[PDB]
Amino acid sequence: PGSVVELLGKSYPQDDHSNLTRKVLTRVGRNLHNQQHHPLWLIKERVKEHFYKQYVGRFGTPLFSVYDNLSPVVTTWQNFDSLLIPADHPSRKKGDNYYLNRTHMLRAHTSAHQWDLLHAGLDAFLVVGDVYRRDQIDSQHYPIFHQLEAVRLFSKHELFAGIKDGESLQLFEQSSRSAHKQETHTMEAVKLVEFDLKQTLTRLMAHLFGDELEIRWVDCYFPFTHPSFEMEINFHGEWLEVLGCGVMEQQLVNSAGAQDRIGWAFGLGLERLAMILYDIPDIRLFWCEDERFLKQFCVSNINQKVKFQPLSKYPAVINDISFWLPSENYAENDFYDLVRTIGGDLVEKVDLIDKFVHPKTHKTSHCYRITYRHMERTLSQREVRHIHQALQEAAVQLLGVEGRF
Repeated sequence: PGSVVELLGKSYPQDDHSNLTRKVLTRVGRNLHNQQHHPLWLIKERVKEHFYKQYVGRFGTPLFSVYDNLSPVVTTWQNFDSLLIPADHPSRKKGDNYYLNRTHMLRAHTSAHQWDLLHAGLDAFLVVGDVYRRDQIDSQHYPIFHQLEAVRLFSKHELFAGIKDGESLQLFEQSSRSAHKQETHTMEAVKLVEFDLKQTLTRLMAHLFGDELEIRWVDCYFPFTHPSFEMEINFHGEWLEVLGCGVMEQQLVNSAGAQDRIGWAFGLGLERLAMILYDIPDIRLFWCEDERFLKQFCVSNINQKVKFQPLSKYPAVINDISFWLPSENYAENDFYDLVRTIGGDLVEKVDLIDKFVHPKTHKTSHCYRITYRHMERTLSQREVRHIHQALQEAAVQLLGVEGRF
C-alpha cells in the first residue's frame, strides 16, 4: 500500500485499481519453471522435447519457438482486450487479479502473450511462465502458478495440401456462427484445425503419461477461441480438467496481422499436470525447499520416469475466526491475502462456513474455518495460537472488521 510500486527494476504509479501485496513481490522472479530439476521445469522440458521431435520427424510439422522468460508484468490490454474479453467480464474484477494499477498487471494467464507473438509474425510457439490470480485457499489453489501456452497457424494451402482438389477449398466464408464454428470460417477448415488440435494434444499426453491415460473432451466457452474445449483426465476416480483450447477467434488473429491464417491455441496448467503425473498431493509442495521433495526430481535425463514417494501427512490444527464485515466495504479475497501473508504456507485451507446479517446493527457476519497444516512437520498448538491471534488482530486493523470471535 503506497503511491509507487517498484517491480523488477520498473516503477508504477498507484491508483484505485492497485492491490499488489508484498508477499506476491517475494515470488515474482522466482521462475520455478526455469529451475533445473524442479518438477515444473521437468514437465516443461518434456513438452519441449515432444514438439522438437515432432518437428524433426514429420515434414508437415512447424518449429515451435519457445518463450519461457517473458516478464509477467503486462498491460490490461495484453491480458484482456487483445483476447476479446469484454469490459464487464467477471474475470476482470479487482478481487480476482493483481493489478499494479488500471493499466498494468501481473498476467493472469500465458494467453496474455498470444497477440504480441502473433504480431511478430510467428506461426508456431510456446509460452511458459508464472501467472497470478487472487483466489480461494486450498490444496489445489495458489496465488502463483504456471501455464504453458501453444499457438499454431495454418495457411490455406498448408491445411488442404493432402486433399486432391484442395486448392478449390477455402479457409473463410461469410456464414453464421454456430456451436461448431465462427461466422467467417468454413466447416472444412474448422474440422481439420480441430482434428489437428486434438491429435496434437492427445500425442502430447501420450508422450507425458503413456497410453494408459483416460482422457475426454468437454465442449466449453472462451472469448478468444471458438469452438473451444477443455481436456479432462480421469485421475483417482475423478474427471479433472487440465487444459483449455480451441480454434483462435479470427478477429484476434486478423488484428495481429495474420489475416491469411487460421489457428489453434491451448493453455495447460503445469501444476495440475504435475500433480497428476507425479501424484503430488498439495500445491504448496512446489514452493518448499525440502529435499525429501526436491531430491526426488534430480533425474539423469528428462525421460527417466520419476517415482514420487509422497511425504508423511502431518496433523492439522483447526481454528475459527469470526468477525463483522465493515459497513459496505469488503471482499472475501481480501481476507484470503491477509491469511496468505500472516499464515503463509502453514495454512492448508480457509472455508467460509457461515454468514448472516444482524437485524439491529445491519452488519454482516463472516465465520471462516482455517486449517493449519505444515507440509514438512507437525504444528504445535502453541505456534498456531500465535499465528491465529496475529491474523485476528490484523484483520481488525487492516480490513476494518469487528472482532466477533
